[PDB]
Amino acid sequence: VQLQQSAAELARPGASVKMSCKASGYTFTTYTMHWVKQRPGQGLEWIGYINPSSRYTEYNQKFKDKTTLTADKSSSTAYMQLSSLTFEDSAVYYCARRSEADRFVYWGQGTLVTVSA
Amino acid sequence: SDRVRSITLGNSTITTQECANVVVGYGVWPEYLKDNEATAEDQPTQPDVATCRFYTLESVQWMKNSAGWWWKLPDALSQMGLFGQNMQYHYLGRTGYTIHVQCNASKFHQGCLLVVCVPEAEMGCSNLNNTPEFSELSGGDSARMFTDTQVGESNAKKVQTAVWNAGMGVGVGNLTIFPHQWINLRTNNSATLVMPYINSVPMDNMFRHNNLTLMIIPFVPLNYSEGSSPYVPITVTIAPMCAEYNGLRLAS
Amino acid sequence: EIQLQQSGPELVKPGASVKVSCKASGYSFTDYNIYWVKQSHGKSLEWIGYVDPYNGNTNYNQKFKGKATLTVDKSSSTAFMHLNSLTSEVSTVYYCARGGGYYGGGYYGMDYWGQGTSVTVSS
Amino acid sequence: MGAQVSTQKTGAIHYTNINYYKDAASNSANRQDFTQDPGKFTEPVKDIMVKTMPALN
Amino acid sequence: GLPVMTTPGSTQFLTSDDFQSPSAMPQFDVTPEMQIPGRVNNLMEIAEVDSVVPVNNTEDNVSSLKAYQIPVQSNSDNGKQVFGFPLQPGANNVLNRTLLGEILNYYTHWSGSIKLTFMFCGSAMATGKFLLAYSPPGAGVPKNRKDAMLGTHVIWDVGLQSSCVLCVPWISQTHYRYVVEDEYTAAGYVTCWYQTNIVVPADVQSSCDILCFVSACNDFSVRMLKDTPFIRQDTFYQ
Amino acid sequence: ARVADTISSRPTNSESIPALTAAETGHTSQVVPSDTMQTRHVKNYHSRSESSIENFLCRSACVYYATYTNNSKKGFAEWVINTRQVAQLRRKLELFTYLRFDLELTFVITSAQQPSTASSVDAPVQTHQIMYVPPGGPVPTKVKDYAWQTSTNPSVFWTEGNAPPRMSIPFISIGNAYSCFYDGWTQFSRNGVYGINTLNNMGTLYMRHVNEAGQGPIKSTVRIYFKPKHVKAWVPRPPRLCQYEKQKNVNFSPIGVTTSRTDIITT
Amino acid sequence: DIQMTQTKSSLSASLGDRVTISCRASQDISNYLNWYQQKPDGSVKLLIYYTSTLHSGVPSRFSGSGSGTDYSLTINSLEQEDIATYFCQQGNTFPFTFGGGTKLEIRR
Amino acid sequence: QIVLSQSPAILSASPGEKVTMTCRASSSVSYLHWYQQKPGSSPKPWISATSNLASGVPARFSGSGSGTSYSLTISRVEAEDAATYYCQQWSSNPLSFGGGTKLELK
Ligand SMILES: CCCCCCCCCCCCCCCC(=O)O
Repeated sequence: VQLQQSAAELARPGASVKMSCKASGYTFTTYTMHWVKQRPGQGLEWIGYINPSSRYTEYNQKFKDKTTLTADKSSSTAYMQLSSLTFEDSAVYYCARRSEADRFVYWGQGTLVTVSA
Repeated sequence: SDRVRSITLGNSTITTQECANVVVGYGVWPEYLKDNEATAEDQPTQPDVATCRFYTLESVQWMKNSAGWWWKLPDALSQMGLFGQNMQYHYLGRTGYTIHVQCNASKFHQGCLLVVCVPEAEMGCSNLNNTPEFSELSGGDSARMFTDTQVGESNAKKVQTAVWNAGMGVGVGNLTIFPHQWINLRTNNSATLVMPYINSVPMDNMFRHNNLTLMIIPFVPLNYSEGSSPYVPITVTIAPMCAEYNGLRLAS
Repeated sequence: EIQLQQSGPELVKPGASVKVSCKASGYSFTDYNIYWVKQSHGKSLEWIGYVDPYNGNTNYNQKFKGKATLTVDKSSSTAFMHLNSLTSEVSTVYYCARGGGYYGGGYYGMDYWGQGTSVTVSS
Repeated sequence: MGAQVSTQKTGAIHYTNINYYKDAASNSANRQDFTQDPGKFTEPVKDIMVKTMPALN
Repeated sequence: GLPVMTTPGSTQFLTSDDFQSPSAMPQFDVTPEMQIPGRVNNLMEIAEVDSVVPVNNTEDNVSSLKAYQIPVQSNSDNGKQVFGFPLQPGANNVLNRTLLGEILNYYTHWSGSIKLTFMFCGSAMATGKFLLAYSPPGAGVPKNRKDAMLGTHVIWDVGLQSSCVLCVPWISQTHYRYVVEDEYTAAGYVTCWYQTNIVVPADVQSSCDILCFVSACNDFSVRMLKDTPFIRQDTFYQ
Repeated sequence: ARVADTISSRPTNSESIPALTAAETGHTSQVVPSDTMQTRHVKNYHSRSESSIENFLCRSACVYYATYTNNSKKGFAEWVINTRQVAQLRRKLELFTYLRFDLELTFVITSAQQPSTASSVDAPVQTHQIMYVPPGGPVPTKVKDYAWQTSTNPSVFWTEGNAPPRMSIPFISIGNAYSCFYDGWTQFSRNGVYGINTLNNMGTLYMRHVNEAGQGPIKSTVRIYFKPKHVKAWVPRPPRLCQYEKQKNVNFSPIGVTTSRTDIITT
Repeated sequence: DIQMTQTKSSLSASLGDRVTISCRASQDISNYLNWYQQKPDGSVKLLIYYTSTLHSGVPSRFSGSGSGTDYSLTINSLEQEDIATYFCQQGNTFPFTFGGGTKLEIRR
Repeated sequence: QIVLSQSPAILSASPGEKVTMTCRASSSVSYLHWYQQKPGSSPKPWISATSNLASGVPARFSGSGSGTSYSLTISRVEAEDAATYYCQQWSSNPLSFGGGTKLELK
């Protein structure tokens, strides 16, 4: 009934990185899958979502030119690719499943991304 | 022949030479309101030839990448002749309809349309918090069109026009439970639907309640080879049947 | 992809004629009309006319009824436009667009445009 | 003055009912009103078409 | 003081009992009835109406109108298969969400015959012949036209009448079958094959489409009402 | 409600074509399997008794539950009555456009003990009150309000440990049937709200502890159950595919028509 | 965007006391507020999914209030399992905006 | 013939505020579209049939209007939408363009 994410990842500035969030306990193609960013000195921040049935994605305006959301029905995971990484893009990224209209009931455990050299 | 009709209403006539039967409602024919079922006490007006006649709407083009169209039709005839003028001066009104959708092509074209008339079609909004505005739900005598993609949630007041959910959050193949016909270009040429008055009250205000919705959805897309005619239009004519009005006031 | 490739820039004399072309590719050519508009150097856009490539039927604006002639060529997917009796007001740029049906199919507008061809009269 | 509503649901005996309240919204559910009219959804068609005949003549 | 004796089952709330209860608003005058068209008396006349089935579930056609379109072409090899699915009307994801399969998911048992109508939505100058088969279980799914002609089949000749009905019969050991997928109450397979080719003239597209419809016969019946597995909730809708 | 039984069929060679029809007419085929193959005579004893509109709908379903706490001023619950906050009864009632039924209310009230600090808390049985306020009546703003006199508002008192309380409500409506869908507005200017919320004016339901708060707090929960009786239904309607999002409207996020398989020939 | 602001960012009280966290919106969000709790190991869970409606499995110490623009969250008896970070979230306008954190600690 | 009168001709706005850009017609119009032309290139097909954003248009832009009055709206004016916006009608009358409301940052 839980959501399971990947491990901590480290990339060079200018490179790319790909997370995952494997869903279990429910039917994966029924609910959208949202992604939230938390920089350690600030609060939570919404990025976007993907409809797993129709592969339709919608993004925030700040995160549109960098992030790329995708999914697959077979293994029932949801990926997220960050591109052109800077030092600002070092945070903890969660996956959440949204129920009803504005409520995230189930969250992931979060992956830590650090951008250094 | 079983493939010819002729429908006469007022000073207008519709002739067809390839057709299926006509579908009448839920089995019942449009009639007037009886004394057992009435509630309003003043006398209704019944013009019955100035309003009960065939009004033809705007034509739309069936393109190859088309998804569908819809009309509401107490609202589509709100500017049509003396039917639209009786709607303005009166507070109540009730009516049944007959709808004749017509689309012809040759023996070398292919395609299939579902012509369904649904009652009380609440459409859904793209933003999950609001309801759509009036101009997104209906235009007068002009079609509002479905899409083969999904409208984003950044659109505040817009109808969710993903065609496979029919705008109502439902299965589009299950829309054959309402009175419907098909226009198969292989066999058919037109579709005719006779609808009675369906509501939960004996009369209603015709400007803040659309109690019907006509949907035309291409289940099999239009296709032809190079050389054939690329322009195929779809035309809808609607005639009111047994219309009456109560509550005469100023013009609004 | 859908792309409307237009001709190149060219200079004419006052009173002379010019022939601009608009080659379209990536789609079935005779399914959509081809619209011709103009744009001056500091003014707004103005409509000239269109041509239906399936039967060669043209429909003109009243201001350009004698000075524009639209033809089509289905064998190479090219739509031409011949201009006649050019004056000093033809220091403009001409665009070609694509839309299907006049207003039966006006839901999409003219959704694929050309590059623009700049003509002028000079010495 | 209790009604012999007799026929019970059996496979292929009677039971007794008395109404105690003065309103008809107080009674039990109907549960035994078996009526069917499927032809208004499956044959909503003006000209009656016979099954063995061709539909388009 | 009449001597009584209370039995087990007293002061319990069973959610499917039939008792009388006192009215909260006495002598309330209800609104008189009206004649509204389209009165439904039984759920088995909703399930007897045709609805289009999505045979083309192919991982990007389900969020499209291409789920309902069965592709048919002018071939060059004989006896090719068109489609095929098991006859599980409430457990197989082809017939699961139709107007008949949505009613079966409120019940546990089902029994009766099933209609399958096929409409040829091609050009008017196209011909063709098909074989619409149904194989009872015990062997596998048929893999040839020769294996599938040995069961219940009909041969469809396309023409002026654009539709053909394959009526699968009730062949079962028990009187009822389970709506959920059970191996003891398996029902068989429905397949389609080319009998002859689709022959078209010049300047006609060689690729056509077929729509399929499903309904129930006049001996269909359901039993043991339950809750559907399709709707779900986490918090209150507000 | 016995179903029809099959008749014995013979080999045919004729010009009659029961299998060939035209689906473009909007009419479903009335064929039986004795027209397309050779059958035997069976006699069916099966019934369509459990699929009636009365048997499908007349079961109790939970529609809400509200909480309220003893040791608090303004500790009392309220609920504006509707049938659109739960997933299961909403989908059953929305297979039809218009409905007309009587109701049968049932309440299930429980309690729990809250962390006080006194030694030897010992409380008697609790008495509860559930008052119904029709639209326009005066509402309570606290627990010891004057509005709980119930001179004309119907209420019910109930002590813990007994059978659950139960009333019966007639067809209360302004119109001739309950409407599950409404394609229209409140105002004539076609501004403001839109949908089924324009017709929902059923009232409010209030809940409180009648007892005083003695020595430890008590948190009570009341569950509400609806049961339609004497049901009439008109204009059937396709069942809901997408999940519900809100209460007042039919908003949804789109979803595929079924789940997918790997082929068209795969079984 | 609707900016949610929690002006505290740190709060301290003893065990067994009543704490109050307040979140303020930019414009009217019309009772569409949610409260989340982030434990010190990183896990987030939903507490109150409206102005005042508790999610299932949440202890009854938690309580929500507010209307219009200003809202509140109350823990009427602070325990050791309630030392965490609390965020507010509006569900009225695209996109979803979360408030800043508010961390709890012990008074002495 | 239907003429389309746009207003204002010059709209100046600080980056990060909400602007409105209206158009009026002589009579009713079947379809109304919006285009954006930056100086030096061809006009791009933007918002079409008064609501539908084209592929690649940011979510800050919306369109509305019905009957005679139509309008285009930007919620937060970014620095890169400084262009001129034309408005075209597709009715039973031949064809018209608006007049080009120009936008320059303040
Ligand atoms: C013990 C006193 C309590 C009395 C409370 C009366 C409750 C009235 C309920 C109204 C029925 C609403 C029916 C739902 C309408 C629909 O189907 O949309």
